[PDB]
Amino acid sequence: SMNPPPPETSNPNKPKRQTNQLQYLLRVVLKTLWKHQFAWPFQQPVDAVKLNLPDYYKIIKTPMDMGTIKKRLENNYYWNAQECIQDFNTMFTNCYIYNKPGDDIVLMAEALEKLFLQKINELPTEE
Ligand SMILES: CCN(CC)S(=O)(=O)c1ccc(OC)c(NC(=O)c2[nH]c(C)c3c2CCCCC3=O)c1
Ligand SMILES: [Ca+2]
Repeated sequence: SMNPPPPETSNPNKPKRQTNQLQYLLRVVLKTLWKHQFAWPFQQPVDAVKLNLPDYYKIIKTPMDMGTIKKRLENNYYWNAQECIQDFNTMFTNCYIYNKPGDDIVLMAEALEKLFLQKINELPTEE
């Protein structure tokens, strides 16, 4: 089976804005996780074809990854910070749905999620 198309990262019909919270999410939150030693399984959509995981997209119907989130921020796809935070949470939830305690990928996701929650707990004041 094929991979699904990756999540949209631009929508020509959606209004666009820059905010301090969106700057923080891209330049502080995403950057911190992107550079982390455990970022690499989360920097792009799960390629279930190259990895031969034909049940991945039978189980995961809302895929999300930091490469998509990065592009969404870079393309001003998000209007509200909460849209972006939701995507990070979907990414982690998917990992815990598909995988089991003790899996390496779960240890990696838990570490990244701890760092994510630390950085979003310092999200700047809304305008
Ligand atoms: C395709 C080649 N590369 C990718 C550019 S790769 O970086 O060489 C590479 C190599 C092996 C790999 O896994 C064994 C992964 N896997 C992953 O990225 C990955 N990410 C997640 C979130 C998951 C997985 C698969 C394990 C369980 C399902 C899951 O939850 C990558
Ligand atoms: Ca699980």
